[PDB]
Amino acid sequence: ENNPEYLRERNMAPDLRQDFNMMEQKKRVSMILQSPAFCEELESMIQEQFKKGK
Amino acid sequence: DDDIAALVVDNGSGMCKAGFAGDDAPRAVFPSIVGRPRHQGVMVGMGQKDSYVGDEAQSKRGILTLKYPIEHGIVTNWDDMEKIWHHTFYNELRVAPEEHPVLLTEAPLNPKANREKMTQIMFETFNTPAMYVAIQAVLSLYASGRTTGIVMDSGDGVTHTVPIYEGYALPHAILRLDLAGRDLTDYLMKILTERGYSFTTTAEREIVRDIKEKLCYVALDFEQEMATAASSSSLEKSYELPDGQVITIGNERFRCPEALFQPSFLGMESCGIHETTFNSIMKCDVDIRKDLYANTVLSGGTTMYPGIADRMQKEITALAPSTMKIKIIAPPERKYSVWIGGSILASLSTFQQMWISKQEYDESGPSIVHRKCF
Amino acid sequence: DDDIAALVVDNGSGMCKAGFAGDDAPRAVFPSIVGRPRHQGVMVGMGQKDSYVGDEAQSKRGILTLKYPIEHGIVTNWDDMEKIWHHTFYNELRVAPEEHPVLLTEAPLNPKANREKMTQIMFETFNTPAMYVAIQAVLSLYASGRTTGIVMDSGDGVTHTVPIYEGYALPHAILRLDLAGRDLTDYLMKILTERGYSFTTTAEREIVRDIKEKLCYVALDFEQEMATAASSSSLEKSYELPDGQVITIGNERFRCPEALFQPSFLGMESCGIHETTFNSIMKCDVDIRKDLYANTVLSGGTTMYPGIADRMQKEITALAPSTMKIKIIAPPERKYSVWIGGSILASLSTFQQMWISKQEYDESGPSIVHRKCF
Amino acid sequence: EEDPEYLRLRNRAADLRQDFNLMEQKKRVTMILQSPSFREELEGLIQEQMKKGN
Amino acid sequence: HEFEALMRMLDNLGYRTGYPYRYPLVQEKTKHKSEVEIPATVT
Ligand SMILES: Nc1ncnc2c1ncn2[C@@H]1O[C@H](COP(=O)(O)OP(=O)(O)O)[C@@H](O)[C@H]1O
Ligand SMILES: Nc1ncnc2c1ncn2[C@@H]1O[C@H](COP(=O)(O)OP(=O)(O)O)[C@@H](O)[C@H]1O
Repeated sequence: ENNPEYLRERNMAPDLRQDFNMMEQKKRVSMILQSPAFCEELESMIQEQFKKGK
Repeated sequence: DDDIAALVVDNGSGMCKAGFAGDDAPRAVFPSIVGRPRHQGVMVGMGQKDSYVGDEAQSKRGILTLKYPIEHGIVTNWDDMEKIWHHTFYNELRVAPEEHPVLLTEAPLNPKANREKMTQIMFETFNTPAMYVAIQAVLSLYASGRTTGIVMDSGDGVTHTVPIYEGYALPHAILRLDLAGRDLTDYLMKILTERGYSFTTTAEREIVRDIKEKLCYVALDFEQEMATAASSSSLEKSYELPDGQVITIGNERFRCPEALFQPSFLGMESCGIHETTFNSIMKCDVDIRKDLYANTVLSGGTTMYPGIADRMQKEITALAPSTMKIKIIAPPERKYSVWIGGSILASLSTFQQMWISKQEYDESGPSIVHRKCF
Repeated sequence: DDDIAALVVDNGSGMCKAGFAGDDAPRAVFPSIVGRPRHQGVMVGMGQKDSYVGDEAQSKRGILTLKYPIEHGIVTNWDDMEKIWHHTFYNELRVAPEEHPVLLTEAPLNPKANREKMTQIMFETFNTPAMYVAIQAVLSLYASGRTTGIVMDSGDGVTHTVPIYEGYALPHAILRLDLAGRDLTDYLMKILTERGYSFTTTAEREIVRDIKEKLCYVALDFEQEMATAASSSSLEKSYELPDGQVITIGNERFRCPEALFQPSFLGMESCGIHETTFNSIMKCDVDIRKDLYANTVLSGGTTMYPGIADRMQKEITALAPSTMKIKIIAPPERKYSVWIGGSILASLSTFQQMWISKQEYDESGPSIVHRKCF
Repeated sequence: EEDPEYLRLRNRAADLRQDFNLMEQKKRVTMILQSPSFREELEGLIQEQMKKGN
Repeated sequence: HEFEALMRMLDNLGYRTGYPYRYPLVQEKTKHKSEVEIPATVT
């Protein structure tokens, strides 16, 4: 029980730990990448915005 | 890409978040404070640094003068930001900056010299291979799953509302307002002095901020709620100070956030947040009004007060035209959303053309960031 | 005498002053102290009392524990406060309070309930017909002859700077600092220990306060004056104690008042008075700052140090922009100026409408003072 | 002597007498009061605090 | 006089006019001394 993984955990403020647990359960980043249509849509958005840039 | 993940570093005015791209959770979130000792140290062998940064500084609040490097969304101490970035890279994550790309977020409207200084600092000293600068309010809509809508953001620095139309930030309709969490904390002190409790040092400001975070809510109707609070004592709650004393907040719980809706309490002559959002939509063209009223996203640290959603909906309904589609979309994780949007944006394969190489910076100076990143 | 004239009572932490309405001078000025015997008393048949009040308490300092009823501008022992007010009404003025109205002064920012207490023990016990409560620093501006300006009042208990525009004060720009003359007396007693002289009891604190009133001044430049004291011995004065001993304070004459401008000597976080009034000015609007620089008025007992005006003007001019003009206003009778302002306020014919009637108090309880007094 | 005026002169210190003479010479209250313009200007100003408070 | 006044007001709109003034304009607030006001008394 001497590794730093224990260390930060008891140096966590409790609410930050619980927010980590909740957004761990929530998994937003995985859903946004797994959805095909919105992913390739935002790819098109940034691509032709870059194309308009130079 | 596969071997190395870009570092997602969100530099909020009050807190700093850091993690790896493609991951759900940031690895380290810590306050953006730097403290210097204020008393003479007489113990020879216990070890005293010149300055404490981050959570170590906030642990020893009693012997430090806490200073914030970011003031009203404007950096006022650049070497202090060098310290906070050094603490982020080396201590919190234990990763070298020269082997991974970094991603930086920024306010929608900042001076040009600020962007130039961030680019110069990030390339000259840390020697990062690739960096990119993104607007803070844009990434929240990407985290929302949306490409069209109005984004209201409120942190410890400043509160601004922007419209986004298929990923385009309209520069004319972006509106700014100086109602942040720090001003609410100062007003909480100013109204706490009525009951008889006095806080004056920078150490107690964290106590007052914790009181604001834990015991506040937004009244749906102010006039009825003041009569309710005067009639009975059921609204009063007790808080237990670090030295063991117990205070009763009572009436002030719905008086602290009310400065957001009526800025005349703080002496500011500006309009409320609801009028700011209404005027921000009013400045755009007619064609996109329908999908701005029908699509509103709240984000930022200040927007997690309980009951802010219904009050915001009612106040924006009172100003909208008749039979108008009005809806407020507030995610529960609304003040971790900027990091989520940054990791999402860094995760894509077509994003890799956004990176600024070291050769490009060396050729074109610090002014290349504005031409490369529009 | 033919008509009932109001009583103007100025009540701070240090001394209490009382006089009649429209008079040039207050009739009674005496320290606000209540003393109680500590030693065994064996002399039967002669004058002994269980408590001494007023100047009689300071006469027999050697057999009492002096106890100030007002601490940091807040009343902490109400029985001694009632005893002080009884001695004010009957022993000094020798007029019954039921015939005449009374006017009281009070600090700008304070606990709310104090005002209620000042109501309840004034109508119920003394049976006054009417009273009124006014902020202390507004009366200084009224007595100076100006309706617009910023005023600093630093009494024995609390320091506060308020800006007033068109004779009608601004609540949001009020700055209050808990640094006054009593803390200066304690600091002087602490730094007089280093020379060898020791002062520990209450009578010794009174003697040290007398030493401070006799031999102190504010240096125009701290470093230059300190080097001057390092060069020669021309900055030495000899004070003769009531015992008959002679002490030579020397270097400490300009170190005791310097805590007003550098409160880091006491360990307090807040900075000096000059930047305090500078921040009070900066919290106001831009348009009114021009009148605020030209109408700075000093008041209170602590502001009678020699050379306070020049040092204050130099510091506030160093802080102010170069295009702006600075004017300090130092009345030669500033120590009583608040009371003089009260005499102005009790003579106006419109002020007859301001009085809180006894019937109104009986109808509305002790909470009438918040709605009636501004 | 037993007269309270003689004791009044006997008790109080020199600086209180000095201040009393100093602020008896200038007569600030009279100068504010009998001067018409300033006096009736504060008259009016107190009138609008009555108007404005309730 | 009329054209001078028109150039003056147009200059106050923010317009840059090269018209120089035969009679220039002086703006002074001035001040009325009042005996009730205490002097500044600074040195
Ligand atoms: N759980 C909470 N409840 C109430 N207020 C909160 C909560 N969490 C954060 N805040 C407020 O949000 C502020 C932090 O905002 P933050 O999100 O760090 O701004 P930024 O967008 O610049 O990062 C703090 O001052 C705090 O008052
Ligand atoms: N001539 C003086 N020189 C230096 N300090 C003084 C002088 N007169 C009074 N003081 C300080 O000011 C204090 C009195 O302040 P005062 O204005 O009477 O307070 P208040 O009137 O608010 O009760 C005294 O305790 C003393 O320390």
